Amino acid sequence: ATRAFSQIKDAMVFAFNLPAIVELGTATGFDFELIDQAGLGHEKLTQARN
Amino acid sequence: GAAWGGSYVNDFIDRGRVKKVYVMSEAKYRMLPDDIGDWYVRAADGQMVP
Repeated sequence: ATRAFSQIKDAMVFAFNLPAIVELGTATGFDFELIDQAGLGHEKLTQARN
Repeated sequence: GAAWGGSYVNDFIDRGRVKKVYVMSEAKYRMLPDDIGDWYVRAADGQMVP
C-alpha cells in the first residue's frame, strides 16, 4: 500500500501496522524535546530546531 | 477602588508569558487623606464631581 500510494501527488499517504502495545505506542526510536528556556520566541525556536 | 487599591483588568504577554495588568493611582496621589480631593467622577451630563 505504501509503495502504491507513493505515486499519489499533493499528499503524503503512509500505511503502517499497529504497535504491539498501542497504549505505549511505538518504541522504535527516540522522542526529543527542544525547549525554549530564555523566552526566545517561536521563530528563534524554529531556527534552532532547523 | 481602582485608584487606592488597584484593579486587575486582564492579561498581557511578557516575553511569551501570560502576566497580569493592573491599574492603580500613582503613589503620590494616594498617600494622605487630603489626596482624596484630587479625584473626580464624571456625571451623566459630563460634569466632573469631586
